[PDB]
Amino acid sequence: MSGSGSFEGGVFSPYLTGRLPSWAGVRQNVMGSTVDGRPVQPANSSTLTYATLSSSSV
Amino acid sequence: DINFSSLAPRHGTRPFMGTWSDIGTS
Amino acid sequence: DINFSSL
Amino acid sequence: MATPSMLPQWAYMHIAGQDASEYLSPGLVQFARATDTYFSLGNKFRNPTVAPTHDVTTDRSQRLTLRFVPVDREDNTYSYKVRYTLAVGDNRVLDMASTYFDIRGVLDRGPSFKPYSGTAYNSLAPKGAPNSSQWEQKKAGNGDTMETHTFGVAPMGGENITIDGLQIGTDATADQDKPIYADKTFQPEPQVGEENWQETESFYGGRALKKDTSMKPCYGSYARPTNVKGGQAKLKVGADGVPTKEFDIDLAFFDTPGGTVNGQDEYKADIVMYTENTYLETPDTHVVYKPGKDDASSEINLVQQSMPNRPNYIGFRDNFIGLMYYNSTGNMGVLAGQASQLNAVVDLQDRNTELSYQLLLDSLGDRTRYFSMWNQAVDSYDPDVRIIENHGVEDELPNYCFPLDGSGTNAAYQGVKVKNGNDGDVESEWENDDTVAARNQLCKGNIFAMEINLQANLWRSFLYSNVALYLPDSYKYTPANITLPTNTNTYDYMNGRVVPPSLVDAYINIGARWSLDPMDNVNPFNHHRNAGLRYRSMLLGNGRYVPFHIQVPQKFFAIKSLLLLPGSYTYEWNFRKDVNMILQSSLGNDLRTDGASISFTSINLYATFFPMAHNTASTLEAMLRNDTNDQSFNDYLSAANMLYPIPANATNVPISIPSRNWAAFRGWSFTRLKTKETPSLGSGFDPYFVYSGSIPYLDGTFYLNHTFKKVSITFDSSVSWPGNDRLLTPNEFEIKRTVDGEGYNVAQCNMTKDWFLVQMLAHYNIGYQGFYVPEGYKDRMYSFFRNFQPMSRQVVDEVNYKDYQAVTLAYQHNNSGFVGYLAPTMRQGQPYPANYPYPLIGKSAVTSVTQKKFLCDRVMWRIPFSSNFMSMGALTDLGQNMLYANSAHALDMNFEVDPMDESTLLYVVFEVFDVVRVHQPHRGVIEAVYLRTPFSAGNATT
Amino acid sequence: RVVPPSLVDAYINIGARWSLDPMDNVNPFNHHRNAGLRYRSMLLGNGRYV
Amino acid sequence: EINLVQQSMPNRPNYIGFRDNFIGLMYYNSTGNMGVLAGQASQLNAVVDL
Amino acid sequence: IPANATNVPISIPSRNWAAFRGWSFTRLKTKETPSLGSGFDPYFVYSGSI
Repeated sequence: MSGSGSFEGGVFSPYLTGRLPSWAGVRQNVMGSTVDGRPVQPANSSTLTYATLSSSSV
Repeated sequence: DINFSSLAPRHGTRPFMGTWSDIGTS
Repeated sequence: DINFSSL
Repeated sequence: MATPSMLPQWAYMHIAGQDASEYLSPGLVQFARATDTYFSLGNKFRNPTVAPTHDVTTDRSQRLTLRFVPVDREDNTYSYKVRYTLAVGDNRVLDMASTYFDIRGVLDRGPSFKPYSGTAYNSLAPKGAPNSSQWEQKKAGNGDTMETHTFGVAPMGGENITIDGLQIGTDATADQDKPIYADKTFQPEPQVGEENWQETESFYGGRALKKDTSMKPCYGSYARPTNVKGGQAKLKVGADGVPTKEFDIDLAFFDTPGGTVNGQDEYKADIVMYTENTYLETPDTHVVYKPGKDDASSEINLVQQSMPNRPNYIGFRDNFIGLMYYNSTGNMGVLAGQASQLNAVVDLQDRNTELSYQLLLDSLGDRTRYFSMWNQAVDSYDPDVRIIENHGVEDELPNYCFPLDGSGTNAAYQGVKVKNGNDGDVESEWENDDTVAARNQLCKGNIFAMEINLQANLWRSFLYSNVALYLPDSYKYTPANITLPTNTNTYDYMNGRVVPPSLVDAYINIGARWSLDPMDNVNPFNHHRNAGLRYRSMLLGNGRYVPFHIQVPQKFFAIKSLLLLPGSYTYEWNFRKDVNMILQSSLGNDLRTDGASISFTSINLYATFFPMAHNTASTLEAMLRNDTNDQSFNDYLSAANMLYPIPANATNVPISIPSRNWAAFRGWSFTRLKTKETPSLGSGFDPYFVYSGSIPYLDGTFYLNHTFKKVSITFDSSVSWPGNDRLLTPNEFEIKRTVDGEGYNVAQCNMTKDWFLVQMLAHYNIGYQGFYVPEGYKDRMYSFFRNFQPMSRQVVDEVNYKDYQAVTLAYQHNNSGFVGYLAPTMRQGQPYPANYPYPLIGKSAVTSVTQKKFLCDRVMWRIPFSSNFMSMGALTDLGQNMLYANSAHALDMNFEVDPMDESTLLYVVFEVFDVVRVHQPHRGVIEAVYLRTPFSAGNATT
Repeated sequence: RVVPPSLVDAYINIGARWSLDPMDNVNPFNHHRNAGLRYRSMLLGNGRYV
Repeated sequence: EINLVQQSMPNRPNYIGFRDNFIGLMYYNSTGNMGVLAGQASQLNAVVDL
Repeated sequence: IPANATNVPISIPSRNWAAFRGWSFTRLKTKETPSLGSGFDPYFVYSGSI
């Protein structure tokens, strides 16, 4: 993730919790894909609606 | 009035030591 | 929740 | 520290001990009581409070929420039927308070919808402004040659005009500086002009519309972008149709006339315009005047006027009124056993569950707190709409506009200085300065300005839009340039009709508090200032097409607060898909015609279970399976509900009830409705219901209680009930007395002392020991006191004023030269004396009459069936004289009402007991018995 | 700094009840119409030196 | 001549005044700035801030 | 919470939970929240509503 400057690779010290980093529920990390091209998902589709906050729901 | 006497048993709250508990049917 | 009870 | 722990140190610090007054020394306990009212010690001692640790919650896996999917559903053509199997497990107790439907679907609102009262496109524009548009005409043309005349404005400067139009940009050195010419598509933007009030001179370029685009005034004009650069040009029609890569944009060049002016042989451009064809529209405005008869492009279609369309707010009713069939035939709900299959719900047609539930939540919280869950938001009006309080405007300072440079009109001035003084304005001898420039811009006298009375036109505007538009259509006229729908319940007809602004102006009923006379019979919950309706509308969104999700509660009184014990049960309910019935409008136009549509996909049932311990849940299950622990409820408005016609322009309603037992009878209530505003219940569809405004019948939002002038009661056909000499009119009640000569009127209006007494004993319950304002909880939204509004005004005495001339609307003038002639259009006329309102104040006041009335809105009149007209018990004293002196008697009631120019109904409520009583004797078995006393079903059949 | 007056058009989200998206991460007690703050401001007067 | 055309607009309202209940005008929940109440000739502090 | 994170954090107390009541949680902004363990913050540059 982050580190080096005097280091090499792979964590240690105080955790930033959020169960399994890059947790589904809202992700800007990687693009989605809706079920069979039907726009129903209980989560974000990877759209920028949280760049400036606002949820949505059709 | 318009009809509203549809009210609770006219109990009072149950007696306790330390403000609260539950006694059920006792 | 957040409360104080007293005499 | 924090080192102490466990129970002995939790009773030491009073986290889990005994209360103070058990651990305190008993001298301090009595000292505290002794001194309590002037030196409290209560806040100095901590009292423990422990939750119960066992036999109040299960440790078993149990859900606190369950979603029952339909077991069968069928959609009809205007109903939706949804069955469920509602199961309650063993050792689970369910409350029916916490059950609610989840309904989702798509809602469409017609093009009548407009949740705003302005215009969203332009709006700072004059309403006469026409855009930049050219037209073709023969102004001296002939044959196929048409003169092309352009009206417009070119706002941004240039440097040159050539064959590539405006040249405004310049390229840097790379082989000299190259001109950069403005792009056809968007570059001479209409939002960019000069940034100074000092001219940029030179050349100018702009935009224009084709003559292929029809003229529409600039005010609500809109054309969608066709580029991502906000060009509005439409693509050229090529070989392959409208799709092409070309845009329909041309260049038209112009110069100032004269041969001396510009070149002698040249006529180089000075102005250039990027003419283009666009998708012009008016999405929210309508043309309120034009001289023409055809909309096209013409010199006379520059002159057009525009006004925004009427605000129309659409959204689900107050508590989802009319979204379920209650009190209906063949659309009755079901709650039943699963094995038994016998229905334990009976819905009668003389019940009004929907109205009843309004009155319940009157009394069980405030209705001024909105809740978005069950969609609570009570219909209301602003009381500066319904009763016009007027006081003129404070406008004692003139307000002005000034030019941008703020120095008015300036002219040339050269400098001068004396050659050597000698005194004189020409005799001291003056001569030109060469160190002071010629052509200085100085303004002699005061700077240019134009007066506007802002305050005056801020209350002119408001008063027109909240009152004048909501006048009846007997004061309106159709413009002389447009045609409207034949149907009068269309939105298009309603916003197309024009009302003179002179009918209600800020110069009549001035200094009075007084609802207008034509506004006493207009429903005042059909306006855009209804803030319950506005809330509901904007809780769905701002567009026509609204996918929705709503949570809708049960309201039927029998099972509303029932605790349903273990067992499996069939629950079934029907939902209306009738747009009129489920959507309130702020104009009350017929939404079926307009184009509203609704449909449901996915209806489910929720339940919430307290997670009771299994031991404690089965002790309570056993106890409520006893036959002496039967659960009993009543309808809040426990009544027989009946309607009786009133013919058009009729003055009396003859009401007669057959011989009936009156054992356990309570009062009566009554209110007047309109036939068209009242839907017929007992039908799956009423095809003649063309209304969709606030339904008074179900919403409890009455407003015609002030048209009653008497009522009279007779029992046995020979005995007047208010005839034991208990009233000043000793054989009837009079509500209004108009022509008073015994001083029976009270409270500074036309309402008798007799009736004022009666309606203060039926509510406040005091009037025999002086009248006082009722307490805050004795009056509520639908209580009498809050909605009683006496009012008065003087008007000219038309017989005892000897200079009284009856001038009509046409021949009234006031604001002559500063307001349009009987239309919301531009000013017309000359400054001249007014002649409209007659003085009633100051010297030269005219002789006057006094007019007095009251309004009661949201109140049903009620007369208790008690000898003293106050009830000190729900089962009245005369309800218990019908257990010894009853055998059935006739009741005949006579009523006198004001004439109405439309058909009306009288709603007489006969107040009863509606006992809904229910028992479970075994698991999955439910039983009930429903009984009512003075009016009851099953009283002539089994 | 200036902000465009066309970025809050006054005809944007018209007929809607809806807080702006970039205003949900902005403290709304740092506004001039905060009426608790303006109360305590003017209970010390209108001058700098109090 | 060119500075005849200028524009101006008022400076933004800024209301300054003491906090809601005088919040943060007294150290609380600090050690080194911890409050004291105690007897004299005992000095056993009965204010312990965390 | 570092900026741009959806990883917001507790995996801390290994306490004994006798007499525990609820939890309450809210999100703040770093530059709006002083340190009360320091006597002076030479880094708190916000005087808006804390």
